[PDB]
Order: sequence, then structure tokens, then C-alpha cells
Amino acid sequence: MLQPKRTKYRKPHNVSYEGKAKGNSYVAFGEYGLVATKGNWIDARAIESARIAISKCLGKTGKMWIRIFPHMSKTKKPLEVRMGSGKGNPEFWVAVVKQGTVMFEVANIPESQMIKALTRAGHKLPVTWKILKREE
Amino acid sequence: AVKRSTRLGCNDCREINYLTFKNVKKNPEKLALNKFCSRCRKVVVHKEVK
Amino acid sequence: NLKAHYQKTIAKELQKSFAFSSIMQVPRLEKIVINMGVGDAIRDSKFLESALNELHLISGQKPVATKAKNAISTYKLRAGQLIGCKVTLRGERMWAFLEKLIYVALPRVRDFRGLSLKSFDGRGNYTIGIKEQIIFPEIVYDDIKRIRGFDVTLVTSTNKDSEALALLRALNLPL
Amino acid sequence: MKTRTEQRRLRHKRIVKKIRATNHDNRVVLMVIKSLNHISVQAWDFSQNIVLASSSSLALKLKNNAKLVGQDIADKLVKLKLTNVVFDTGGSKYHGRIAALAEAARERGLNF
Amino acid sequence: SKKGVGSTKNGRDSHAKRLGAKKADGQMIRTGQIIYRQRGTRVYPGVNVGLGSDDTLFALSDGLVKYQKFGPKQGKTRVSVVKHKL
RNA sequence: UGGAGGUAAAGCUACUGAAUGUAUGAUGGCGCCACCUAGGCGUACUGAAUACAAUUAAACUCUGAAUGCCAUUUAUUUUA
RNA sequence: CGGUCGCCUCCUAAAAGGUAACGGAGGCGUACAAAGGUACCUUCAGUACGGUUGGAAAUCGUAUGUAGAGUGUAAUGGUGUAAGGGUGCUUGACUGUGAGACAUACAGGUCGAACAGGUGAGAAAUCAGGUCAUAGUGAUCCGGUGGUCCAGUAUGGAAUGG
RNA sequence: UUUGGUGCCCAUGUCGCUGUGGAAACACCUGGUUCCAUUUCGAACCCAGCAGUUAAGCACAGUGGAGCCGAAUGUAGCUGCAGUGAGAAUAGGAAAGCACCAAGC
Ligand SMILES: [Mg+2]
Ligand SMILES: [Mg+2]
Ligand SMILES: [Mg+2]
Ligand SMILES: [Mg+2]
Ligand SMILES: [Mg+2]
Ligand SMILES: [Zn+2]
Repeated sequence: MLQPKRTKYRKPHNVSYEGKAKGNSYVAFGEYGLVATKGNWIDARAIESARIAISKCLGKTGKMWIRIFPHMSKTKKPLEVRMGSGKGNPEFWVAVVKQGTVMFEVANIPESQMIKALTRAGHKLPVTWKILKREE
Repeated sequence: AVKRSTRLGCNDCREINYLTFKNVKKNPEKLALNKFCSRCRKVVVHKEVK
Repeated sequence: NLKAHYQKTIAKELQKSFAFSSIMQVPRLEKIVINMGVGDAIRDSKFLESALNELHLISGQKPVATKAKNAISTYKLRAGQLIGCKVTLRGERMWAFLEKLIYVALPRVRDFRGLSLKSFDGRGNYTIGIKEQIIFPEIVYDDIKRIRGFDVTLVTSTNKDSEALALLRALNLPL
Repeated sequence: MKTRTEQRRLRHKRIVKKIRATNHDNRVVLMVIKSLNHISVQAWDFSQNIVLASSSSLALKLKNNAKLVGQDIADKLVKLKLTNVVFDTGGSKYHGRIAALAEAARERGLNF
Repeated sequence: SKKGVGSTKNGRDSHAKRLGAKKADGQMIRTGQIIYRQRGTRVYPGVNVGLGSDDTLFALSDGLVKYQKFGPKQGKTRVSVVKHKL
């Protein structure tokens, strides 16, 4: 579970992901990267599931770089309660993912194996994924 | 509230002209300044008044 | 005076030792300071007066005591409560109180063999520490209940430390 | 650390800042510069940043007790009918030679 | 049934004093009018303008009002008043 | 037409928090021998500090618009 | 039931100003005869080398650094030759006023040139009507206290009022 | 025109590195007995003297090291799919500039 060790302010404004990927536009460390075509919020749990999928299918030869991180927290009002009279406690952390952010990327392992690893990863994430390759 | 203020009065004519603030707990000394007095028309020594 | 020997020989000596052709590229000794660090005045042991008097006795400079510029809870020294003392002596006093050490005091040390191999700053300064002020002649046996040392420095007008080597060697210091 | 001359320039900057902020009338400021060898004076007319008159030891005088750099500048300004100035010690202190200059300047028809 | 909540502890704030700019450029002003209201000198007083101990930029003579750039990276703002052709 | 401003956006060896990797590796922890104290050995790891590449922010800012605003110019209109 | 009830600063507040919510964070019900006013002088903290007691860290001199220091206190804004630190002298922590503006439903709040009296600092210009700025406080009635070129139920006083 | 002083400008003005010069000037320097002064001291302030100095400050030439500045194109946001146009990045500039005064020129 990825989680900031400690944050300044516990209850911040939600960040709309409707943009075109300020930062992380392009793959930067490996040969192949996973891109999104619809911005969304993927929490720490989904990052964990994607990471473990890539690691399990990667074998003991290659490397995986995670680019996004659940910097932002998020709240959830307890159930069966009227509205108002405060702001609910923070529950789960989430990484904002704009459209077109290369979030995962792999290295040092055959081509087809990397494509399969990325496909096995992007099925855990809600964002409609896509495959990009490093430039030259 | 805390009633920390105090009043200064001239000594020649004994009016109670001025008002100021003084914290007794540190400097127990009675203030003795010299300021303008409207009756006396000059700078006279003012000293504290209860 | 030791200044006599300097202004008689040293200028020519170190001018010829290093190819300068500038009579005062030779290093010049600029000031000397004395510090003790009287920290046994937690609140008031003797309130530093013994230190002030004895340091007045050794040097013609009137001693001055510095106030703490920090706040330390580990001791009773926070934001005030002056500790230590400081002399910054010069003129005839600088040259004379210097030799008065090297010709009187250091032969009277517990063991004066050698130093200054590694005590240079590397920018033209030097320091000497003394573990007890009772050794020096300008004092009687009576003192504070504790006897402390001294911190003295030699700062010159050159930044290259080998020049300081040359100046202090030309002045016959114990290396 | 400082060079005894950049520091003096700094004190002068302090003084000129106070003057340029405070001088509500258009009084011409009378700057004196003190050098180890001798002394000089110039009268900066602010609000136009030009110089009106000046004086120095180099008016065929000797090495600066030479308050003569006061009488001549007093004459030059009173010929311009201003005679209401404000003094400027550069970075120096209003003492010694500067005082001997300023008093001579005052006692010949100036008002400052 | 109901549910347990309470203790917001953050329902407080202060009146908003209307600090900002009062005379923009080009304005003809008379001595005593306040040009600029601020907390701390966001604008320095230039020529023919005084500063009131509330850090208030207020005029001292008739004339057109002008803002200007100065400072170590041309990021500080001066305000000043220019006399007319008198 | 001139001007105040610090948003959208952008950026983070330009500070504050958060924070990914490679290289150098300190602080340490696992062992470890001498020695009973001052300490050495390689550290599957936590990562001081720095370099190189790459990130996030309503209460982060070295930077930064357009619209809007203020006042003024010119033309026209309205007596509100 | 619980919480809150006035005032102050930031964010929300959409680059003027304003702008709600049981929206997000926090403070005040002051403190200082010097932490006021003025003249003069002086300008970081930190780190590295160097040095008896003395230690991670006191102090000492040296350089380095461009503010991470300080600024009585909450946060913000501003301020490195300042509005910060030291010193000498004082008390303008004045009286009587107030053109012209700000922001305002009213009440109230805020800023202030300039003028007269008599001062302090200073060679002089100048500065000073409390502090770097923003909170630090509560109407009216009633009654009391001090001064008085006010009246005093026929007159002189007094009581009682002003 | 060059030297010195100084105001305006706020780094394309700096920080530094290598050399050149000091007649007049600017500092250094020499003394502290005087006016004056150090939380202590002729360090500094302040006097009165210029024997020696180009060492250092100051100026001048070269230095593309750090720091600083930064075009065009293209892009992001905008405001009724065209005009508006940044930031970051880049080529690249850059060893300051504007005046007045006194000297010898
Ligand atoms: Mg944004
Ligand atoms: Mg103050
Ligand atoms: Mg205060
Ligand atoms: Mg206050
Ligand atoms: Mg009667
Ligand atoms: Zn009286």
C-alpha cells in the first residue's frame, strides 16, 4: 500500500482530472509504458494490484517503474448519517491520473513479454489504457 | 477584563489631566512624568493619582 | 620591545626570503584575542569577577565580558547571562604581551615541547590554549576557587598559511 | 571586513536616503567629502540631479584648518540667491574638519 | 433512527477590511486623499506621497498619480504624484 | 490607452510539505573480532548530503496570461 | 441531546473590492517607562577549517552564505545597513483643532495634510499626537469621584442639578 | 577625452580567475600630545604628517567557470476554432549603462 508518511492538511479540495496531463506526458525510464485515455482517480489499492500483477508476470529479470503516486487523500462520510454538521474523516488515498500520463513502465525483458505484462496490468486500472514505446 | 490603566495629575493645580497604562506587578514605582497642563499652560511634573 | 626586532630585521628578512619587491607584502601581525569561557557561572558562583580581575592583571587591556547570543536549556544559559570574557589587545601591547608569553610563560608550562604542526586554520591564523592561568607571572597564588586556562590567537594580514609559517618562524616561536 | 571606504559610501547612502525622502522643500543639499589628504564640497540640486557649485582644496589651496572651502562656496551660492540649504556629512561625522567647514558656511549668509 | 456527529470547531472568521487600490492611474487628487490601503508596504511611497502609520499610501499635493516598477528584480511597486504644469 | 493583481496554466537542485529511479554513500540495524574500551570488516536493508533524470499541491511560488476592473482620450447617445 | 453565538489573519473567494454554509486551519479578551520618541553606531541565523576546562551543541577569531535569522504573540503581508541589535537624552504614550478621503444602512470604525500654544532629540534640516501593520474589547439609563470665566423656584447662601 | 567624487539606474551592473598602472588624485602608511572615541582598542571614529607602497582597495585589458538574461517556431490555458498567447526547454547574448562636477588633457 502506497501512502504518504504524513501530510500537512488532512482534508484538501478534490482535484478535477479533466485536463491533458500536466507532467508525465511521455515514458521516461523504460522501453514501454502504459498510457491512459480517460482521466480518473485510482487509489492506492489499485496501484497495489497493478504493481503486483506486473511483478508476478515479470519474472526475476526485468524492472518496473511506477510513475504516479497517491499524493492526495480523500474523505468518506460514515454511513446512515444526515448531511451537514461537519466534514467526514479521511479514508483512502488516491493518485490523480490525467488523460495521457505514462504511469507504469517496464524494462529489460523481451518485447512480447512486456506487452503482455502491461495488458495484465491495465485491466486492474479503470482508465482505458494504451501502449506507448520510448522515443529515440 | 483587567483594570491596568492609571491616571496622572499635575501637582501645582492638582487636576487629573492625563490617562495612561502601567503594569504594577513589575515596576511598583509611582510614575512622575512632565507634560503639558492646560490650566498651568506649560509643561509641569505630573504624578500618579488613585 | 619585540616590535623593535621586527621593524629592524623582519621586513628585509622575509622580503628577501620570498621574491616580492613590495616592502609590505610581508605578513603583518594584526591582532591578538584572549578568551576563557567562564561557564562555571551557572547562575552565580563568583559572577565572573575573579576572571575579570585576573585577566585585567595579565593584560593592560580592560577585559570585557560577552553576553550569550543563544538559548541553551541543557545549562542555565539562555538568552543572556553573560559568560566568559574577552581581550583584544594591539599597539605596543600586542607586540609586548606576545613576547611576555614566549619568553616568560611557555618555559613555565607543565611541558612545552612542540605544536603548530596542525594548529593552523589554513587561512593565516593560529591558536594557543592554556589549561591553567596560575602559570603566568602576572598573578598571585590566590585566584577563583577554580583555575582555568586561556585561548589566545595570532591573526596576520595574509591568507596563505605558509606565509604564517614564515612569519612565526622569523619570530622564533616553538614549532 | 569592510574597506573603510565602501562603509563610508554606505553611511552616505543612508544619509542621502533620509534626505531624498524628507526634503519637502527644494532645498539644495550641501555634500562634503572628506579624504585623508584633503576635503571637497559640492552642492547637489536635487529634483533635477545637477550640481550647482563646488569647492575643494584644489582651488589652489594647501592640504586641509582650511575652512576656506566654506567662505568661497558660501559666496558662490549667495550669488545664486538660494541661501537655504541642508548639510550632508557624506559618511563622516559632524566634528573636526567637517564642523570647521559647516560653521564657516553658516556664518556667511547661509541658513541651515 | 439518528446518527452521531458534531463539533465542527471551524465556524469562525473575520470581517474583511476593504484593503486594496483606491485611485488608479490618471486620477487628479487633492492633498489628504488615500491612494492605497494595505497591510504591510505592498506599495512604496514615492514622491509627493506620505505613509500613514496604518501603512496607508495617501497624497500630499495635487497631481496625476502614477505607479512604477523598481527594486532588485523590477518587482516592487512605487506610487507617486506629479505636479501639474504650474 | 496606462495601471494595481498573483487566478487558469506551468514549475519544484526557486523555497515549504509529500515523493520515483540510477551513481556516490554518511546516520544507523544484522553479524563480527579484538578489547573491556576506543575501535576496524563486508553490509540482501533505512536512507544525511550532492549530482543526473523525472513528479504533486485550495491554505507551495523563481515565473504568469485572456476576460473582468479603475481612470483617462476620442466619436455618438441619454437628462437620467 | 451535542456544538456555536463578539473580534482578528489565511484558504474556499473564480488574478480589483465583496461573496454563504453545523466548510477547512488557528488565535484575542493583550504586552512594554522601554519593546515609546529622537541622534549616533552597527547588520543575519547556519555550516567548515582552527582552539584548555568544554561535551553534537556555550564562547573565541577566521571565512562562507544571500535570508532558511530577527520582527514581544496567532496566520498573512512587509522588512537583510531595514521597521533588526547597542548606546546618549527624554517622555510627542502632548493640548486645542481639523481641510480632504476610505469603507459604511444607522450607530460606529479608519487615515490624515495643514494651523495656534508649549516641549523633547539634534549642529541643522527634520522627526515625534504611541509601538512594522492587522485583533486586544461593550451603547443607553442610573449612581458615584475630580475641576469649573454655569444656574441656585422672592433675596443672600446651601441642598440639588449642569 | 582618462583620473577622482556622486546621483540615477537595480545583476546583460554580480561572484570569481590572469595580468597592467598609480605624476595629479583615491587608499595604504606614520604617530596619538591635543578636539573626539571603543560595551576594551587610535581596529573603527577623529586629528595632523606624507619617508615608503603598487602588495591590498580603486581603475584598465583578457577571461563564456557558477549566478544572471533569453529571441523565433511549436504547445497549454484563454475569448467570442481564427486571433490571443505564456511557463518550461533551446540557439544565443553578456566582462554594464545615463548624467553633473574638480583637475591635467
Ligand atoms: Mg493549477
Ligand atoms: Mg522600534
Ligand atoms: Mg512593539
Ligand atoms: Mg503592538
Ligand atoms: Mg433664592
Ligand atoms: Zn497644572
